[PDB]
Amino acid sequence: ALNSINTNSGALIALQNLNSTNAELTQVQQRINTGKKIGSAKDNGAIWATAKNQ
Amino acid sequence: ALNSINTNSGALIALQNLNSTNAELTQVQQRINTGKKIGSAKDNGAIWATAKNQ
Repeated sequence: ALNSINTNSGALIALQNLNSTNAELTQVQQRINTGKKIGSAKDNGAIWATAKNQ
Repeated sequence: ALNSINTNSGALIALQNLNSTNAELTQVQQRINTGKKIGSAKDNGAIWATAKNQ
């Protein structure tokens, strides 16, 4: 509703945006820790496989 | 009658109108308490059932 006490749709959207920021922060921490932008097959499978074979 | 001591038709109508106001007040109290305009199947069965399934 517009003046609801049971549902806070604005808080749900704010939670989604905070989760997006936290996921970006986790990615940057992995890059700082490994020194790699592609550190596993999850980052980019084709380039990861090429680098492994090379 | 017009000047009767046994029957007060005006008091009967006034009682009916007071009962109408009391029923409206009970409905508003339920909305304030639950935070819901449709809080049970008695308020609106189709919309209540849709909201339950969703």
